[PDB]
Amino acid sequence: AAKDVKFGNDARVKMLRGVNVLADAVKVTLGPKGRNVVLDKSFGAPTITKDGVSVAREIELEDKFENMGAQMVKEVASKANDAAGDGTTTATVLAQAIITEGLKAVAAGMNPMDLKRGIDKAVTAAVEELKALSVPCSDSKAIAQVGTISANSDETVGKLIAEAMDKVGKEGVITVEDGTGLQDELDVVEGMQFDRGYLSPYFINKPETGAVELESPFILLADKKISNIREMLPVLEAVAKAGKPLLIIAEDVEGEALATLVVNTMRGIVKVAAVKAPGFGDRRKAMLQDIATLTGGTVISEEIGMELEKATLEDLGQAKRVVINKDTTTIIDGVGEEAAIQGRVAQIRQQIEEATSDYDREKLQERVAKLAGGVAVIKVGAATEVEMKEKKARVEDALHATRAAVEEGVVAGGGVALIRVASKLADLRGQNEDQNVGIKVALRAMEAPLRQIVLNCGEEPSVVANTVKGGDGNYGYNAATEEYGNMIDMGILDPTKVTRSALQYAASVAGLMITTECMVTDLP
Amino acid sequence: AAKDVKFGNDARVKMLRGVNVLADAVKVTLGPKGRNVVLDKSFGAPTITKDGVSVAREIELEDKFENMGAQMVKEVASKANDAAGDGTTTATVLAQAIITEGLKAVAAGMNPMDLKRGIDKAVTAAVEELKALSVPCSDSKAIAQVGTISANSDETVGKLIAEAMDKVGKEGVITVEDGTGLQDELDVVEGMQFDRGYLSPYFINKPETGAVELESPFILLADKKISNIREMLPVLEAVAKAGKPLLIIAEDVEGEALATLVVNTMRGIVKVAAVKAPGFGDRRKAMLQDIATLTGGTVISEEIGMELEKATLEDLGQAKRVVINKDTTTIIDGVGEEAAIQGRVAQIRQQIEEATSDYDREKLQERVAKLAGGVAVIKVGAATEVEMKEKKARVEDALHATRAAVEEGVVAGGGVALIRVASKLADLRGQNEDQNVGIKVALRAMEAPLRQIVLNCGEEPSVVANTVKGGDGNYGYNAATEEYGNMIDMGILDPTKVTRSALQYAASVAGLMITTECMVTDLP
Amino acid sequence: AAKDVKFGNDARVKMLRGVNVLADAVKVTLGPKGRNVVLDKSFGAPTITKDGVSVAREIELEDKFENMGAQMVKEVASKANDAAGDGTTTATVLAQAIITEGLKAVAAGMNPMDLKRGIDKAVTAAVEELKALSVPC
Amino acid sequence: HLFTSESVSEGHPDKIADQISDAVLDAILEQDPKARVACETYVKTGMVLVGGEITTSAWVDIEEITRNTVREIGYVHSDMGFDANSCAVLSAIGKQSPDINQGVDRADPLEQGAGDQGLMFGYATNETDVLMPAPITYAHRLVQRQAEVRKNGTLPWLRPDAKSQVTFQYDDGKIVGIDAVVLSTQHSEEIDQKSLQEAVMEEIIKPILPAEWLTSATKFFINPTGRFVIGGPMGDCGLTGRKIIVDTYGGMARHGGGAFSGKDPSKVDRSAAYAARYVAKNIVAAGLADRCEIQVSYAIGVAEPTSIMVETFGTEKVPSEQLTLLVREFFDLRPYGLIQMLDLLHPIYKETAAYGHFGREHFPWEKTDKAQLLRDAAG
Ligand SMILES: Nc1ncnc2c1ncn2[C@@H]1O[C@H](COP(=O)(O)OP(=O)(O)O)[C@@H](O)[C@H]1O
Ligand SMILES: Nc1ncnc2c1ncn2[C@@H]1O[C@H](COP(=O)(O)OP(=O)(O)O)[C@@H](O)[C@H]1O
Ligand code: BEF
Ligand code: BEF
Ligand code: BEF
Ligand SMILES: [K+]
Ligand SMILES: [K+]
Ligand SMILES: [K+]
Ligand SMILES: [Mg+2]
Ligand SMILES: [Mg+2]
Repeated sequence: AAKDVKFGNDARVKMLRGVNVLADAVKVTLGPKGRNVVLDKSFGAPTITKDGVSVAREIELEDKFENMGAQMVKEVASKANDAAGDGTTTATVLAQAIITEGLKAVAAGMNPMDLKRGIDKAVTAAVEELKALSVPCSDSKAIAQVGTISANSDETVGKLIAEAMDKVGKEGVITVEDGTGLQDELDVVEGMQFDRGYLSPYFINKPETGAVELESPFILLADKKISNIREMLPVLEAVAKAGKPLLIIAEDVEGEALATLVVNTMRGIVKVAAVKAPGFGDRRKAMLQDIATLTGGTVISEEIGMELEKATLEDLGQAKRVVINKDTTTIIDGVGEEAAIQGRVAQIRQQIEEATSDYDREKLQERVAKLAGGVAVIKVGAATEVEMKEKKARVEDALHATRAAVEEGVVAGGGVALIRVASKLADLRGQNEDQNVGIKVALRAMEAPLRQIVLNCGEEPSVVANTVKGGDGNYGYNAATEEYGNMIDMGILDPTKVTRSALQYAASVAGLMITTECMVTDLP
Repeated sequence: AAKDVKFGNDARVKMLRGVNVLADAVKVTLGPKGRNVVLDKSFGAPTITKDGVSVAREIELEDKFENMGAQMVKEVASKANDAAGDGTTTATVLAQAIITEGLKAVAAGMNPMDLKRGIDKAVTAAVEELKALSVPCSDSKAIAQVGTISANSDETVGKLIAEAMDKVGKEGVITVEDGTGLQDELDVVEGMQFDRGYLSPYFINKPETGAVELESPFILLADKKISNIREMLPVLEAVAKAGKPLLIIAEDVEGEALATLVVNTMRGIVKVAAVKAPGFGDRRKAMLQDIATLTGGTVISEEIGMELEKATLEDLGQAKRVVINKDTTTIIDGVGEEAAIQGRVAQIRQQIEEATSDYDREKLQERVAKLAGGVAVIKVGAATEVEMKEKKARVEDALHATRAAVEEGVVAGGGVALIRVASKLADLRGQNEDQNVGIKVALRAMEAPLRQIVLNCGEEPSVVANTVKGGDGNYGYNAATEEYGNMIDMGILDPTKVTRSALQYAASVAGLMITTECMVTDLP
Repeated sequence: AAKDVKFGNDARVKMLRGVNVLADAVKVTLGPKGRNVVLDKSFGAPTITKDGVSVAREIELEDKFENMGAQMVKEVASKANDAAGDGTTTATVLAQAIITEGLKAVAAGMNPMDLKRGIDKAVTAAVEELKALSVPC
Repeated sequence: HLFTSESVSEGHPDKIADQISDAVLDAILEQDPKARVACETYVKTGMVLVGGEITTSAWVDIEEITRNTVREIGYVHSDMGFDANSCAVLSAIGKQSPDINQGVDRADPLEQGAGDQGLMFGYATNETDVLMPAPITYAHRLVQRQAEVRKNGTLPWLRPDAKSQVTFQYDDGKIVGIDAVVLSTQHSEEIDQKSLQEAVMEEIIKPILPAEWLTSATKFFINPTGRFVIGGPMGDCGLTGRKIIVDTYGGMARHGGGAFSGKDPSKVDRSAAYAARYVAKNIVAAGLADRCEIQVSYAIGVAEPTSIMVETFGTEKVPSEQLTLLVREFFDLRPYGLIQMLDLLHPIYKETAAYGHFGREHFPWEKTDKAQLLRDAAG
């Protein structure tokens, strides 16, 4: 189709207008005193959110060049969400400040390449300064404080997340699902369990709980469909010669074998139970192998030329206890060899890296936690679905922030770490004057988040910023109390990874966006 | 598509306009003096309705921002209707009042988050105050009064519901259905009944009612499909010598087997009847086991490893009478053990508390009522279809209100319980001035329903509210007769559950809607 | 569909306008010092051609009568291409000149059929004269 | 550019109606080699209606065909509001026509005239191995996979009702990846929502769509509203011939809109479109073009076609005059000539009723046996 081309200052002005529109839409949700944003959705009720990425993903403009600018800025928030999980609004604010100051410098009559190189050099120095400023976060108090700060100053969710992380440990999975009650509750699962229940209601020997419990049973693993009992006469007779129970994990068992199994259980000859193989596809065989490794047994597969008729007690695993109810099956305290456990978890961990979809990463991490460690679920509670979504988003943000803080560490919050870094980088210089101007642009625009945080509170950002610059160390400003003090003592902690990623992505996008000379787009 | 973004006061004004439009549409149907609302339907004739949720479900405006406001408010009525089944107009009125006062406070310069926190604190205190004020409702007079009040002051429906609940018991099922005559009719079912009839029209022996009437028959329960007569010979011969009749429940019987049964019935050898097994799937087997427990017999199932040829007279249940119609079958006075019935209903109820879905529970209470108790059907009579619809809606509302009142208790109606609760919390305080302002907003908005009722009656709400607030206890204003007096004495009762649900949902939505800064939606 | 009918001088002037448009488009590519013509294509890049038939195959006018004239004259170029492979532009120029002078003679008040007979006789004599002037190559 | 194609399963009432119409056509054609069939079907809650004009010397009762056909999809229960045996089917078909002796005389079958006026189109691209637009082809394959799994019994709680939407992006006119995959299906109430999407994506979405075309940006959507238990003829009106665009090409090719199902091969509204696809597929398999379409025009009461046009989008390796010359002298575009060489007078229209009339190798009109000859001639 036909194209429209604009050169120079006109294109730059349209781009800056689009950037300003998007950034003004996003900026109102920054700090402890930020406000919510209502998002129109044609399929149902509007969704009200405070996330910067959720607001940025929805904005597009009528004008073509302003839409160009908005879409170019959106990638900062998108990448900040994908990489760290937080710092989307801070990244957007930093990108807007870089773009504004750099466009002013370009309009002053300087080439964009030198400004971009100076900005990159300043950010490279700032990353190392931030790494120098970092402090480890190990105790549960710091984790609770990070979770509280990351959830709009909600102490309950921070304490709950800290307790869940302490219970599960370091190699485990914590996930959030919407609950049904009015208050949040935490449920933790020890060992491994899969969402597969008993085949027939006649296997339950403990009707009081509606679940069957087997003490020191066997485990038989099979991938083939079962319709006749002839292949299990030897194994069943061998385990009936011993007395202690047996468990069958197969993909499916037809009613012909169910009849003999249930009649044998009722007549009091051999106590057996049957559960379907969990999952489907290659994942089903993978978790079958995981169960085999943990229970100290060997899988029986038809395709590898192994038949169930020749199976014996060496191909059957063992477990301390097994609890099977209508929906779940739990294996307690398997008797497998440890080195096999470490080998399997290492294999799955290294397989995680090559996965390209985060869904596969989640599945393999869940597999690692199931085979070794524990799994916990957080059921958030709210009266209304809208409040449900709001609380769920806040809890997910807190979880991501706590994870990042555990991974890398914490720095003083409230936007004062960037101020300290900029103050320490005051002696940076470049090859020529324009590179120095770009470095000054980056250093001056590192002060944007604190100014916006103070502005959201209805105070004067200039005097607060000047007072903060006069202090040293972790001295800062508390927006909730409107008073100064030591940021660490008051519990305002910020992960280092979030700040570093936000700064890096904002600078990377804005440096390219500054250099624009002309724009090509379709006619309206 | 391109979006439109509005910031601050403009967005809040548009949202408030939408809220006011929806609330003005809904609130004209509050109290005993409330009028009707007619809703246009494209297919058929428009409907005369007085439900708040029915009116709220239809409102949607042309302007996008006001439409979003209306869609956000509609969830209060939707959730109130889904949870308790009654008290949706009150929830909408409370939500509108809270939104109005909160927007006024926000425009005055307060912080929306602290206002929301104060509102939540005040509502949390009000819930426990209401729990303290509640009194039990057990006698039939109180249930009749609640049913009368909840059905726009109709004595007959209240008395009908009270007597139906007394006859059915404490655990039963009552449903409404369109009638034929001009007067209401109550039909109660005694015994057990499943919606299945005779397979062949030739079993009928009493053309007076067009139905079979078996006196003290045996009941044969077979899970498998009967297709050959060879398995039928032993038990048929055994029951032939006894002389008592026999009834067959199977999933399906083919006509080849029906032929010999019909011939034998005609020749007077054996009086037999065959009906299909009700339901499908696991529930079919579960309630057929329930049939076996009630009748004192054992299910002849191929899945368990028991065959039909080996059946004897011990496996056949007994009952006083069996009546089968074209569509229904009833078992009267099934001979069984009381302790077994109590054990089965205990198992079913302990499954009931584990039900996580509303659709999956009602069948469970139906099974409980079928095993122990009974079911009732209330037929509403009206000359015209529109009157039938309105009367059915009123009867359903009265039924839900009576159920809630029996479940939790009753408080003084007419909007005076909320006034007493708000008067008790006059000393509640928050952490700062903003939270105190929010608490005051909630307490002042808690008196909206009484003012709306008095305004609908055509008087001055201010003087009536002042007079009511000057009293103590259950002192209130009777809107029907326009005279003050004791609310309990006059019989104006409201369940605690509906009031608590309305207050909680209205506050939960309004507090979140207060904290809006900007709204984004599609262009017109 | 409905039709439009024109009689005599109006039809002739419309036809001559169409012929003149097509001939003016074609004849700028004649001789050793003739220039080129750029032809637009819907799918691809424009083609620069000096052929007469290539230019003639693409000329379609907006007016219906001028379009009829252009389509009638395009046959000369098409047949000259399909017969010998060359002489398309020269054939178009000759056709335009004959049409112009014959239309002038007809407007002078002469019988068109006898003009056609005379043109045919002259061309029949000219073919024999050309055959006589030929030299082996 | 971003383009989306949508396909539906065989359990939908319109697809049920289409299957019934074609099933009758095969039964009539088997009994009568030279019958005349023009039928339509209507299905609603518990009531099934059939009509049209069928002129044949044989008689067929529609009841046993309908029960056999409906049972094939799997409507053998009353849980979804439609059962094969419990339903009732009525006939509103005029089995006789007044013109059975007046026009019985024929002059020459090889010079038969077209009975309708209009222009028909064909289409074929080398984007896929089946010479078909990709988004429509993969949409048909997804619902085909669901039916095969449902019939296999590994997924017994699935229901016949299913709908899929596949989105493809094109960069410089070539496929570079898959953007969004949507599969809407009806399931039984026993299985919860969470287990539902896990089974469908890993056994239907995963082993059908190419793995190398899936990137990290691909978005999978399953059950947007969250509950698709309600379905069947109860939830939607059923009639014949409403989504011809879905059956033919999915919108990537201009179509005349002529209905296909329930029509005999004698009418050019169906057979001539088949020949156009056959010619278009043949002319593109030889490598003469990257994409090609055939425009064939016919007039009512006129034997010789009025005009035949070929368009290529500028990807032709030879001038379009040669392309037009080849199709005229190597393909018999006669209304009866294409009938004989495509031998469509066989009971083969039952399988064509569902899952697209085009895009299957076993179809007589989808053969590429003439591709080699055209390559030699044009080379
Ligand atoms: N009580 C507080 N006092 C001062 N600063 C705070 C306080 N609470 C949070 N902050 C700062 O405000 C920022 C909140 O950003 P937020 O609105 O969560 O957007 P995002 O985290 O998506 O960038 C944090 O970086 C934090 O340093
Ligand atoms: N005779 C009466 N005098 C005073 N108040 C009444 C009387 N009857 C009903 N009310 C009050 O009016 C309210 C009726 O609400 P209604 O119009 O049924 O809408 P909803 O029940 O959906 O909130 C009840 O809460 C009740 O307390
Ligand atoms: F707004 Be960010 F995701 F905390
Ligand atoms: F308007 Be409510 F349902 F009584
Ligand atoms: F003009 Be011709 F083709 F030389
Ligand atoms: K934010
Ligand atoms: K009402
Ligand atoms: K030339
Ligand atoms: Mg955050
Ligand atoms: Mg009411």
